[PDB]
Amino acid sequence: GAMNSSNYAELFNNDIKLFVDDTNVYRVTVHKTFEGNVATKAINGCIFTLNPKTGHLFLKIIHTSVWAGQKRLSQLAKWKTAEEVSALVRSLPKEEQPKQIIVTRKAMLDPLEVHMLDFPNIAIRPTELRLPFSAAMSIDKLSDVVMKATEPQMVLFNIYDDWLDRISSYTAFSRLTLLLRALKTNEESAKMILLSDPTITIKSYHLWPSFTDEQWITIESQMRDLILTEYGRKYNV
Amino acid sequence: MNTVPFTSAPIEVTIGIDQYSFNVKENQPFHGIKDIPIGHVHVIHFQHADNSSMRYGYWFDCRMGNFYIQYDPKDGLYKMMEERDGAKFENIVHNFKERQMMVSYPKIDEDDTWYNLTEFVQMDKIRKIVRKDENQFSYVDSSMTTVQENELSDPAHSLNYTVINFKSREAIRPGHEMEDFLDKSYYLNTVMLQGIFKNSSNYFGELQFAFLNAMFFGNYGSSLQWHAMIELICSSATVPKHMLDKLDEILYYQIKTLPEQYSDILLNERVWNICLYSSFQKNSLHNTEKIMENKYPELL
Ligand SMILES: O=S(=O)(NCc1ccco1)c1ccccc1F
Repeated sequence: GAMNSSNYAELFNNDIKLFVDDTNVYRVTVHKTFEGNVATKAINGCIFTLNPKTGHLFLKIIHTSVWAGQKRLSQLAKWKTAEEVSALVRSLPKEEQPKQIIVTRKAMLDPLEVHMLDFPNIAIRPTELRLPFSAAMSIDKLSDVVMKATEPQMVLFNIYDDWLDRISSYTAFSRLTLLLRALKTNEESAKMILLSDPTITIKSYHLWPSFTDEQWITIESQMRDLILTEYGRKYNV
Repeated sequence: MNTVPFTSAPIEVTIGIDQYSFNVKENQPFHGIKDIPIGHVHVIHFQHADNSSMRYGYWFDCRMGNFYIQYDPKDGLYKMMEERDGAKFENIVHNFKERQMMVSYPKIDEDDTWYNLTEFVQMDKIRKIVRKDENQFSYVDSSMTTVQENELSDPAHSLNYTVINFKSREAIRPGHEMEDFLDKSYYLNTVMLQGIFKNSSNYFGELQFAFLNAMFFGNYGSSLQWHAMIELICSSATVPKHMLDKLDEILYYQIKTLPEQYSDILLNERVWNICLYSSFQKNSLHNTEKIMENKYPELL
């Protein structure tokens, strides 16, 4: 059934599973027309499909041409997401197909379920967690490749860089969500925090800085502080 | 006009014949039902004074033979049976009438309710849903489950309605995933009407028979099935004009006939609000919509 705080440790067993997030699939600036009406202009989007155990991220870039001459785009975006996920699954070898696909938003169950009818033994699950994957675009390396795209394109990343060489997937996923929640709540402060020290570089094949174990602790501390501050501002607590 | 005799009434029971129902006392001299109108199916059903669980009954068509009722004290229920000796059967019926031990099927001349509920219901189709081929008549009860219900346990006692599943390969063409899920006209017209049911009359008959079993026996899977077939039309953007007009009439008399106190379990809020207000056919059920609003505005 639904994924929540209790069964959280199942993300990290050896049953292959994928998180799918569709928040940045269909993206628009809203602007005024010459006549004073409101109109939208789409930009390139993406499907964020993540193995929480390995860090393998499958970034399906959704080029704006896909919406051309279509109506009800927000609804179609959901079906497009399920078509692209389902084709990812078909594309993978059998022993690599997921046993479970957990969607971040419940409106994707029916689309994915319909597209996955050929895979009856793959379970499509909702989640009660409020995961911050929509901040995946605050990530310049990903933002940049999305925006530059001239056609549809799959790009493969490890969203945990080399972290698993030193820490467990549980801990890596917790760091990842803490970084993304901070990016979501206050992007400016969050990116200030990671580059504060110009001597800590980003490897070309990495989207996080090469912190030592000790600097990650300090980093994670600073991100927790940031989130908590923002929250008091939000509610006046 | 045909007759169904009863050998005896040994236990206290409420007896229904179509939408009429009489209370019968333990060992009251009740010997059957007369003036039953020829030309429609019918249903005779029972609810024992002592066990208000398990409504049970028999569907039948008197053109298909002479039928009577007889209590069985071993199995504890009023059983339907066929009498093959024509002379022996007229003789029984005539003697009972002479003694006036029979109630009269109480039809009002102005009244087309029964016709309107059973328009497309045909005894041969019923006998394919309730497969018991040594009998010309069909038993149903509260507790029988549907073939689809069993898929998610005894086959001989199941109700073999046509399986409808909006999220199946059957309903969903590969490559038209979004299209067919949002607009079931493919599934309705090609798969169900043309492929399985063959015509709208058979579809409509199954729908009417589902409804009547949900209403008379409280058979829940029959209720699921009725709602499913309404939902399949209502969610199709392309439906023959004649079918839409006929559905409004069908549902109208179904909603008219439902006992007021049962709207809570027998009517599926989600299906009706979607059909009447969200679906492609939201504007095609004017009489159904008008009666639902003036009689059950709460559900909506
Ligand atoms: O693509 S990024 O991860 N986005 C922003 C960010 C915040 C902290 C570090 O990075 C990146 C930014 C700046 C220098 C290198 C990078 F890999």
